[PDB]
Amino acid sequence: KDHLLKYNVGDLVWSKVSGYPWWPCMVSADPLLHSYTKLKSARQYHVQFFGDAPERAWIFEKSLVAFEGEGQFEKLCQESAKTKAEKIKLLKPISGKLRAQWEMGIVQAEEAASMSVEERKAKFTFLY
Amino acid sequence: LLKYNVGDLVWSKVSGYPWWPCMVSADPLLHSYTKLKSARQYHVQFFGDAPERAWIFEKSLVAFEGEGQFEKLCQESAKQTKAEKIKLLKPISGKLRAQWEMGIVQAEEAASMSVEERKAKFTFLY
Amino acid sequence: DHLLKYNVGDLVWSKVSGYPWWPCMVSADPLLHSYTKLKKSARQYHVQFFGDAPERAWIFEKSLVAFEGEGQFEKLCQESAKQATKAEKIKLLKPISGKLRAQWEMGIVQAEEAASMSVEERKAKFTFLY
Amino acid sequence: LLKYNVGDLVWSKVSGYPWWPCMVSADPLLHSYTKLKSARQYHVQFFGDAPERAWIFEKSLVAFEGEGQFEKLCQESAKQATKAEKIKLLKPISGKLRAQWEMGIVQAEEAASMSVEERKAKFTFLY
Amino acid sequence: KDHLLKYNVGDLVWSKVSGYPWWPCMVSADPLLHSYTKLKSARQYHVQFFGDAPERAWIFEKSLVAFEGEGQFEKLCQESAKQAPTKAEKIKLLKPISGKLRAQWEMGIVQAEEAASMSVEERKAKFTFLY
Amino acid sequence: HLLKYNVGDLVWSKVSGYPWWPCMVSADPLLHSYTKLKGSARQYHVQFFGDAPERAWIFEKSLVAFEGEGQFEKLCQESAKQAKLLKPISGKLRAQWEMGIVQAEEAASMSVEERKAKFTFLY
Amino acid sequence: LLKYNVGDLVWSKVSGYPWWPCMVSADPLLHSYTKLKSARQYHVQFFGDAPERAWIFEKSLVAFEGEGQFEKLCQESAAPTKAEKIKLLKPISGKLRAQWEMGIVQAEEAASMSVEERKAKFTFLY
Amino acid sequence: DHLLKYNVGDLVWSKVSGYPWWPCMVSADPLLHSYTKLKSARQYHVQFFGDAPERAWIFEKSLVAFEGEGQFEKLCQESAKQAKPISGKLRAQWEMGIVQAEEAASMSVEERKAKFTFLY
Ligand SMILES: O=C1COc2cc(C(=O)N(Cc3cccs3)C3CC3)ccc2N1
Ligand SMILES: O=C1COc2cc(C(=O)N(Cc3cccs3)C3CC3)ccc2N1
Ligand SMILES: O=C1COc2cc(C(=O)N(Cc3cccs3)C3CC3)ccc2N1
Ligand SMILES: O=C1COc2cc(C(=O)N(Cc3cccs3)C3CC3)ccc2N1
Ligand SMILES: O=C1COc2cc(C(=O)N(Cc3cccs3)C3CC3)ccc2N1
Ligand SMILES: O=C1COc2cc(C(=O)N(Cc3cccs3)C3CC3)ccc2N1
Ligand SMILES: O=C1COc2cc(C(=O)N(Cc3cccs3)C3CC3)ccc2N1
Ligand SMILES: O=C1COc2cc(C(=O)N(Cc3cccs3)C3CC3)ccc2N1
Repeated sequence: KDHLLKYNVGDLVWSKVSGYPWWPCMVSADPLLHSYTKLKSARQYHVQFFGDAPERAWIFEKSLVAFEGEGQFEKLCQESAKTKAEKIKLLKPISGKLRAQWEMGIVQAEEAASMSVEERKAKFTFLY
Repeated sequence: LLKYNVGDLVWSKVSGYPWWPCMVSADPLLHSYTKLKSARQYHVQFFGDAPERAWIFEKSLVAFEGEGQFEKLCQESAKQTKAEKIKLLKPISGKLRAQWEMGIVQAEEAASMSVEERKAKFTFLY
Repeated sequence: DHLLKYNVGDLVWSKVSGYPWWPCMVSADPLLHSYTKLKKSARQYHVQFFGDAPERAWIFEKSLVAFEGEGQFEKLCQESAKQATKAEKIKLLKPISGKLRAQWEMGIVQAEEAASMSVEERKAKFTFLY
Repeated sequence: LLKYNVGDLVWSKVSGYPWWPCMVSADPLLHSYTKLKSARQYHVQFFGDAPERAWIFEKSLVAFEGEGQFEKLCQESAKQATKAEKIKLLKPISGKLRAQWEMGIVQAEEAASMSVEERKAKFTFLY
Repeated sequence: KDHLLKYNVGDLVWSKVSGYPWWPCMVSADPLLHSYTKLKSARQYHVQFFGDAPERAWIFEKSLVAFEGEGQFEKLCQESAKQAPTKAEKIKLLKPISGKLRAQWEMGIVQAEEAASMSVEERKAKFTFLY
Repeated sequence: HLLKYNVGDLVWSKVSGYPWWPCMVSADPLLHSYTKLKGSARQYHVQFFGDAPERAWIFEKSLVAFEGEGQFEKLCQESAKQAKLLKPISGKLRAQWEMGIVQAEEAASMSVEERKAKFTFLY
Repeated sequence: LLKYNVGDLVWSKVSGYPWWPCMVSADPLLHSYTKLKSARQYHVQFFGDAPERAWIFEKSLVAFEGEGQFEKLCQESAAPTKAEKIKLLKPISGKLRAQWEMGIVQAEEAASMSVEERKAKFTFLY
Repeated sequence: DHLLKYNVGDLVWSKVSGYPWWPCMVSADPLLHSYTKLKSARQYHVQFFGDAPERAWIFEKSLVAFEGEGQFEKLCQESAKQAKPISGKLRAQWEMGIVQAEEAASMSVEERKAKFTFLY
């Protein structure tokens, strides 16, 4: 039973990886391990990072926030900012290649959000 | 409120072919798994070493439990044209028998799994 | 391009001897990169056959009809049968079965979804990779 | 009544990169080639041996004619730029990036010698 | 663990499928199920059919013969025709292959003989068909 | 210097039950050779041109250098005299044969190096 | 008489990287899994979501039992150079920590399998 | 083709600014289908050998016929006089290239084209 977890396959989330901005993702099954959640005492979910160069990872629930839209990003940065060096880095706006790919991810996540979970699973699940 | 959902294992009947082990899946292009053609259809994937897919009517689908169902499925389809009946009861041979067998082995391995895991393992890429 | 009857992305029905009128999309040859040619004296267009098992060919304009929807198929069969050899007519009127019926149906579903789209969007969604 | 269409060859400017030869294309997933963010963007593919793609603002696009435009593009982007930004913009590309930029230019010039339909059939990167 | 069976992954065998000639094969793991042998009371092995259009199947041990070379094929046909109780089956079994199937059978033999000239490890790395 | 054909050469190939088909001499994707001796009698690895490409090891006796489509009629008439063969191809096979001819004629208009880079089917 | 064979799980040390979960494999082009350079090397595949491969010296390989070995591997590797030691003891972060973690998860799942099954499941396609 | 210094399948060392002399093979552009061009100065399209293959159009002046690994030391010393040993990921991939190039060198041009031409 999946009806008992906070997130399920196809759910849109923001993921935080140290040294990267909060990123638009979808919860998905590991292409090899075929699981989407696991315990490490602490729950993790397998996610896919939206964009033109897709990546994937096992991210802790503590580092996930349900995706509603782009408007959440500012508060996510301000809350994550609140190490002295880490704060100055977190508040700084993204540039170059990473800004383009982050933008590409948001466009994909917002398109995915306008869909039922089944359709977005069939359209946005990245093949590996 | 639908009889089947993505990941459900079914037997599908296509005229001129034996009842085949399948899984209900989303269409790779249309991203839907069910549609109305007044009469409901489901998109399915045919299990085997040479996978295929199709939009099959609900009337031509039966929930998959295991291989043991096949004999009754043949006998019921045969009872439901004199030439059609003799063809339906005849056991499969050669390439088709091997691929049918391969499908059953895949479907039974899929059946031993939770729906989420079987979707992640057995959904054929297109 | 604005001077030819058909262009890349246009939906057409194609007739190949021994097959039913099939839902297609005019497309560029994956290798030759042309979508129309003269065989020049007679014009041909490269088409992709819609379905779960996609195929492609260079089809003569005489064997192409602009696709509007499934409702045209009956008249296409009846007109092709009247134009046809006594054996050819009986074959043309006979309804498709098995694997071919399923794939023809799959093509129709794809063609009708493609028809509900702007040419640019349908080229980006329905052009089969080769 | 839009400035660019699918298959049009453009130069794109991405912060930290030289003006790059591109072709306007449809997003492989979203199937659109232009969108509004009040400000118009176009989906482009970056030419070269390691292809990439992005949604670039119209203000950061210039119609591609040939390699000869690049010098003026650098000099105009430098004049429009922060003292540090100008010194960086005028500096010539080297190593892997110079090779890939060169590869893109060769592809873009070969694409330019073709009718829009033929270049779409040959140079649209598969994703 | 895998030291007790007649065949192992990478072993070259001839496989008999009803309606087809004895075909050059390699024993291999199922690309999805990751097993190379199973019991159905009767043992089966997963094989890949050599040729330009590769295929795969689960074949019963009774329908497998260790591959030494092309020279075995004549005796295999001869033994198959003698074991076939049906008169029609025998005439079919002795008939030589033609067209596309003859070419692909030939292609398989060429691949199998190349594979035979290699150590098991090397032939697994070169001839295992990707799926 | 003694072989009639080399990688990239355009040939017509005859396979029993099929019309003379537009081909190109190529290396085997696995065996990496383009010619061999079966036994006494030389074979060449070829790739059949068309929208559904295939490949095979064909005997030299079943190969004829490709110049163009105009050769096909004489090839049929000569194969018929040496022997169904005279009957014209239809349906799917006629379309794919036509597709092969179009590919072979485009390949013929190119230098050997360019045609190897463009028309060698990936496997 | 070789220490490792195709399918064996090992930890590999590449200068500037943490000890990484690998599996011994045949080179996809050269079809060999071990060679001499005098000194023996093995072809390995680095486990993770972004797989890589390399020819690694036997001296830089340690048989993989599980994640619990990593701490002692770091402490033993921690190097005559003073700068090298401080770098080696420092814990991995960001993208590399995620991919290292992904590799461990894959290596531990591979370890729970018979050599034949793990070669069929975890040999990365090239 | 019989008139140029290099042809498709020939093994060469390539020099790209900021990289060590790298074991390569002359090949046709997967898109442009040419293997040499003039830019007054001749270039050849090459593929860099290794586990992560790359390709580029390199000037003839930056190419040297590949005989074996033993040439590398002199190539560095000559390139330094005209103007540090490789480590980590790059050292491994360079090593992987040498192994591939030396295997390719032991083969006839035809066979090495069929085995070592990287698909794109
Ligand atoms: O198009 C895209 C989508 O994915 C990206 C991930 C990354 C990216 O590097 N990461 C970190 C990773 C952890 C595990 C693997 S990758 C994620 C942002 C946090 C960078 C650029 C990307 N571009
Ligand atoms: O490995 C496999 C799995 O799929 C098959 C389908 C078929 C097969 O031909 N069909 C009919 C089809 C209808 C739509 C497309 S395909 C299905 C059995 C009913 C034949 C062999 C197969 N082998
Ligand atoms: O999914 C599909 C779509 O394409 C098909 C083509 C055919 C099919 O065979 N044809 C004939 C062809 C012309 C040249 C190559 S293929 C077309 C119907 C006219 C059969 C089944 C198909 N199923
Ligand atoms: O062969 C190529 C073509 O594309 C490249 C893009 C880049 C490259 O990194 N960029 C920035 C990007 C923004 C969005 C995704 S990529 C483009 C130059 C501006 C670097 C090298 C490349 N090499
Ligand atoms: O290149 C090849 C190799 O494989 C083939 C298998 C077949 C072929 O059809 N078979 C029967 C099969 C059973 C299971 C799947 S396929 C095998 C010969 C017995 C036909 C042609 C082939 N050509
Ligand atoms: O597009 C194409 C090209 O290749 C074909 C080969 C065949 C085809 O079946 N053959 C026979 C073969 C022998 C070895 C493998 S294939 C060749 C014509 C003689 C049929 C249709 C094709 N369509
Ligand atoms: O998912 C993964 C798995 O492989 C990686 C290798 C590397 C990685 O860069 N290396 C060094 C290499 C040497 C030869 C080629 S790659 C290995 C860790 C030592 C970095 C990140 C990875 N992420
Ligand atoms: O496996 C490999 C082979 O190719 C490489 C190229 C490079 C590499 O970056 N280059 C520079 C390039 C110029 C054009 C595109 S790439 C070449 C060494 C000079 C780095 C690592 C590699 N690893």
